[PDB]
Amino acid sequence: MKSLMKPNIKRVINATGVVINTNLGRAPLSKDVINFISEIANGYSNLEYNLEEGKRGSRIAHIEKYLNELTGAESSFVVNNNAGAVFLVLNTLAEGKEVIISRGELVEIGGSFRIPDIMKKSGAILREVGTTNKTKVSDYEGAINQNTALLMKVHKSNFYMEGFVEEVKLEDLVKLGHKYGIPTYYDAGSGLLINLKEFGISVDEPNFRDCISLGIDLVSGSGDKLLGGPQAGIIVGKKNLIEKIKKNPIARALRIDKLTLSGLEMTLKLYFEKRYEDIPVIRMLTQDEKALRQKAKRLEKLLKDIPGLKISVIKDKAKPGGGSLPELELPTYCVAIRHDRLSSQELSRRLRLAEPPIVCRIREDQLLFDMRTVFHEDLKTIKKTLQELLSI
Amino acid sequence: MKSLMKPNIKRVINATGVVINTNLGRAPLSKDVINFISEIANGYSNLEYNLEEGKRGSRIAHIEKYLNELTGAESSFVVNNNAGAVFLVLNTLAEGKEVIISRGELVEIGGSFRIPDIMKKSGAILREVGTTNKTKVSDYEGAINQNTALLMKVHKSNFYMEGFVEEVKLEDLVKLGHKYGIPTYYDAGSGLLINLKEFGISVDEPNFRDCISLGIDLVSGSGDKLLGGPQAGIIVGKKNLIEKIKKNPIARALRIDKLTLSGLEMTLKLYFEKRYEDIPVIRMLTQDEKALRQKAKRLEKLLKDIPGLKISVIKDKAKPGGGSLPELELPTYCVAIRHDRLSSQELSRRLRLAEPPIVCRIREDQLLFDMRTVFHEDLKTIKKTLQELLSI
Amino acid sequence: SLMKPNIKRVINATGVVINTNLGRAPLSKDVINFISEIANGYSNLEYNLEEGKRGSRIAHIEKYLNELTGAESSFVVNNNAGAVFLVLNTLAEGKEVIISRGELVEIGGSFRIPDIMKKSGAILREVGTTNKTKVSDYEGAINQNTALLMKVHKSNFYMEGFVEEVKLEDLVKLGHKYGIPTYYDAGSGLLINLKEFGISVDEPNFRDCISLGIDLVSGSGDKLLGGPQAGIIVGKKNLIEKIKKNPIARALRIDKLTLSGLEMTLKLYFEKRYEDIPVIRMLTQDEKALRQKAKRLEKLLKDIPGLKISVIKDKAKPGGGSLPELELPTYCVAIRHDRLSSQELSRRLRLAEPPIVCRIREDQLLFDMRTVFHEDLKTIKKTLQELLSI
Ligand SMILES: [K+]
Ligand SMILES: [K+]
Repeated sequence: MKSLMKPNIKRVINATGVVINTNLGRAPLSKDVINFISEIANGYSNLEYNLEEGKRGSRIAHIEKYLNELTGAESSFVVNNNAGAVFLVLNTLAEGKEVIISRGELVEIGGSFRIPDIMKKSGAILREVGTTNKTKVSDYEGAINQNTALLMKVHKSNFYMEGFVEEVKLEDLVKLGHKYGIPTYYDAGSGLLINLKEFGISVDEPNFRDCISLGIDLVSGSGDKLLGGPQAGIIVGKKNLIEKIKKNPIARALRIDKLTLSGLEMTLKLYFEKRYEDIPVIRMLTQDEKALRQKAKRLEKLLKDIPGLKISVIKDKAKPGGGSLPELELPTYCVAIRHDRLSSQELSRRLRLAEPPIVCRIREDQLLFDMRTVFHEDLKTIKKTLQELLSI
Repeated sequence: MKSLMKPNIKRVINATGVVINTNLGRAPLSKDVINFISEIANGYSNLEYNLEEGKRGSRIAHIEKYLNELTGAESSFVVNNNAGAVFLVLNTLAEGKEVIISRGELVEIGGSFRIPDIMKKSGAILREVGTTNKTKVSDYEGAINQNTALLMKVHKSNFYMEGFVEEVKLEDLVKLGHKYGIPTYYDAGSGLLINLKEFGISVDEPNFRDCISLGIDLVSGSGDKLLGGPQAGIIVGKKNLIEKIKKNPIARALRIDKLTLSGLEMTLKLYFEKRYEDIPVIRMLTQDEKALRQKAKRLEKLLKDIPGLKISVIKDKAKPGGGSLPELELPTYCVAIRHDRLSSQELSRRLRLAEPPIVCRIREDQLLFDMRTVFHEDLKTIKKTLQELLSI
Repeated sequence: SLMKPNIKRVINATGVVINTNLGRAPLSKDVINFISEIANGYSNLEYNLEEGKRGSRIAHIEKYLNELTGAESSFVVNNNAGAVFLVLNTLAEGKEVIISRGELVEIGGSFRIPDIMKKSGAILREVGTTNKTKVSDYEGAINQNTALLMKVHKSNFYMEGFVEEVKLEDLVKLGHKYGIPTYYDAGSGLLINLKEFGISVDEPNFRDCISLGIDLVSGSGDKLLGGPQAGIIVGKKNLIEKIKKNPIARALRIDKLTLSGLEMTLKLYFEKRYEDIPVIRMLTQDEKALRQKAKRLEKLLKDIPGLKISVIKDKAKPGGGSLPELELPTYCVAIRHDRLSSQELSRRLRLAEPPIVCRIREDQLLFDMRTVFHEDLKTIKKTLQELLSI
């Protein structure tokens, strides 16, 4: 067409202050990682080749070692996404047999992924216990039978519940699973690699290393979330299970590509090297209450001149994680702006059609810019784009 | 581990002359493409955001307008890999129902992908017809029944047969398909986008545009083969079928990643722009017989001075496509070497262990460098590595 | 401990108006004297003075219900639990009932939707996800056996994040299209719109939900209705009659007390005396009226030795059983003591005569004033000094 002249996929300025943003492409990547991906993809590589033996070799093989070490699992595996990892795990272990799960955990993440729908297409039988808000242990145990193949737990990533609510301590499931000799599978989904409380964020958000040490047979999660990697189905646990999973032919359709594989490796390397500030998602969530102010007012300083603009700086409690930490509320600083000639709604609309475009949160005709998600070289382009729409 | 300090994924000089090489990571990507991927991954984007509506939209969206226009198909879709495409098509259309395909088309490509084995895990019931070598139309038709959902043909990318062999022309399948009101599915696999004869290579190799205007209902293929794109399952055909496929839960687990999607988009943009020289595979396969020599002797000029080196330049016919054009042979220029002090075999193993490493063809204790697969900036790297090993 | 009653009056300093543990809605003294009068001797419980013969007890109430909800008819059983059980078992025995996966709730310890729907004899057809449920989920599960389209309201909890819910509007449409009836378990027993009282919320009520075309609606008496314990059902005549006719309805029959109390509560409603029903008063109390009451307490506690007293402004949640989402501004009277830890102070406050139940944060004992009566205060002081200074 003539709308195919210029690419439809384009870089976007996130002013929503939502670190994990489903709509905006989730975790962005460090320039360190990306030059590595670029480097790998510019020409040929050792992808499925073992240079030592001069023959073809497993492409997953290196990535695994990282995960095995960082996380502590017996073994591991990686596929296209977590969605597939779930599907793969189910289809491999639970075909035609029962899978027990809480009525509180049967979740739709995104538009196209529904636990029960994919479990059906998985060829597994869903056995749902407890209630929406509350689920005891007696619920999981009571549903065990000759045909129970799997005890599964899903972590509610994109919503939370408050009020009267009960949940089952993972410790309990694993106890149950030993008693009846049923394996425990945990879709964590955020793919948090290590404990959050290390970095100054106080939350009960589960991770690989810790859940592994709990005794959960299998755990999966996304690469592109709290792990701040490329899109990836990350699976870790007991050797005999992973081996069974790898053996499944479906795993071939779910096989990760050169780019993600490399970008992932690099991401993992950073983790071993303990370079947390070099993965953008972690950085953005661990930023200092003052740093946000410092970056907030530097924008106001660039916005005062423009005609017709009332600018304020506010301090607010907002939720920072969209896809990963729904309960989390953190203090941050937003630059609020209002215009005489135009409503905020017509202002956000124009901000979306800009080049480059800018997406911002909105509260009662107060256009807001959360600085948690804003880069330093974004400021310059924000000003330039604000003056071009109104000073045209 | 000790070797975890450094990534195992490293760029590899390809001296094999094998453009599509499974072990070397299939298609390399043009710099223009990688920059766009880079650009996109650097920060937040419109991946799952529709800027015009200011709400979530699908990622697949951006690409499809391109595929449509280029292929001539009614609509299209993209998934992780062609393996997934095949799997997704079968599960979507053929679950619990019979699929007819030739006994000569039931392929294993690579180590992990087997048509019969995937199709079984597909949930689709394999109706095999005809013989390995010979398969007539009557074979196809004869096996049609109330339970026949699908008429499938797979292209034999990785092998061929000689002697007494017969096959069904596609026109015919389409005909049979109209007759019984059953849909025709063709896995090309090589995902060649357009006609090869335009580029000076005379082969009957199938492509999307052509196979669509023959009246095939669904066609799939890999992105990183003869399309020269990133790893992707590429599916094009009738709207009603695509819709059905899209709506499959499993499609979510087959969803392509941010990187490929963007890389893909750029790949297509170049195609639309008819800028073929900028797509590394095509260039490599269209290179002038003369250009080869020009690059070949340019390396020799660099190797004369190095001690103990017997350098020659030879003309040969070797097979350039690894995973796509198995019967094809093309004229090419290898720069062959031998050393008095070292055996070529000990030379090749050292070459594999270099930084960056070098994979080459061996013939009769003579080292060959096929120039078809060799970049201009590799030469300098070659020279520097040869002298560092030999003259040290 | 048979030598004195195990049940006792209790001072709620929790600031939670609907409180499961503390007895839910307290009753207006107007109401309670009416209950008293009736129960003092014989009455026209099941008797028609005009015709000189037997007549039904639920009679008295239902005129009231029908008018205030606008429904064709109504019925009242022991508690909403039974109401739900009764409706399901009457309408859906052996048949399928469609319900969102988000609405299958445990309210309290002993009441679970799926469990009771099981023992109901109804067949549970669950659709959608925990977080999200669309219309197509509901529609798609409709078949020859589908007896009932059921929505349950999440009273004792809520969800935030990515959430999707089915407009009641849409359900009633669905139910007309396939000619299935729609059953809404509100649970809170909100009778009329909240935004009339200055509370801005989408909280569903009988009147509003009846006018939407829901065939049946149930709720508890002792929640946002501020009445005694009661299963309250309103809707279509055909359906109420089927229900009243269930022989189980007779096991779920309300008593003379709750009947009496309930009728008087309703009188109040028709007479538009909202301020005379504790629960509504307590949630509609003015932000300064809480200070005014908070600092009148302080003034009583200054003299007592060893007490550090302050007065704070906070955002807490007022409804325990009914409005789980609602945070409202309120004033707490906070207190510390040098000798005793807050923890040990709390435990002593609960062993008091009369006892006192209060919130706790970080070694700062709090009294929320939202749930405390004027005559409570004198008794607070009198009991604080008797513990600390004994
Ligand atoms: K991928
Ligand atoms: K009763």
